[PDB]
Amino acid sequence: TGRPEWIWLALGTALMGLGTLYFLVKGMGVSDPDAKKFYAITTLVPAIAFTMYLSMLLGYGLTMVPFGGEQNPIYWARYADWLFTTPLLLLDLALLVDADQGTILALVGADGIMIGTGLVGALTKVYSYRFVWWAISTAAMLYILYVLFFGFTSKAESMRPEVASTFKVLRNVTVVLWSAYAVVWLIGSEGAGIVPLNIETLLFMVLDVSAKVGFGLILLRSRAIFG
Ligand SMILES: *C/C=C(C)/C=C/C=C(C)/C=C/C1=C(C)CCCC1(C)C
Repeated sequence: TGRPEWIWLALGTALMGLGTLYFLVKGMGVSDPDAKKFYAITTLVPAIAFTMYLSMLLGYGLTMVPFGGEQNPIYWARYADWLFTTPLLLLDLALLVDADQGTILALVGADGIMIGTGLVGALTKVYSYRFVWWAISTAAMLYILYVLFFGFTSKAESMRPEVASTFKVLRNVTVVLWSAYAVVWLIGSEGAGIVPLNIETLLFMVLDVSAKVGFGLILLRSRAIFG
């Protein structure tokens, strides 16, 4: 086929792979029980993204959804990636501040709704309703971010400065990157169709890679992961 966005898919596949092996290698040398935990979670994140990026590079995870009088290309493999990578990222953050089980369950549950309605909206055939689903998905995301900013940050204050300061950064990178996803979707292929697919794929790989390998590098190179 040779679609305009393949080069960005090939670049995302590459970055996720390198980041995966590096974390995997760095993670299996570590003996600390707790550090091992964070390593297993942070390595798995780019591993899942890598395979999904690879699948898309190879022509899977794409479907034509009709609406707006057009046959629109929707990369659904993206939601198969995020369904597992986003809750894992939330988990990494919850383990850092010693979040309570109740908080985690609700964060992952909220996360499940976000991706679910997100995909339903990306698949919806009535244009206007695509935004209803989008809206719900976004509201779910703001809830998650609110918890991370008001809840978590508060509990990270019962931690050492080193741990509280590693969280602030990861929390900040997450609030900026996650917010961005909602806007890309809205003005992109799933939404208004203002931004072309090739550029949209570029925006998504930059957010995906920053949010996984970027996040992982910051987290795994810190000593706050030690028990
Ligand atoms: C590695 C992937 C990460 C960190 C992905 C984060 C993805 C989001 C925060 C996605 C959010 C979305 C919305 C707020 C609404 C519309 C649909 C989504 C799923 C693109």
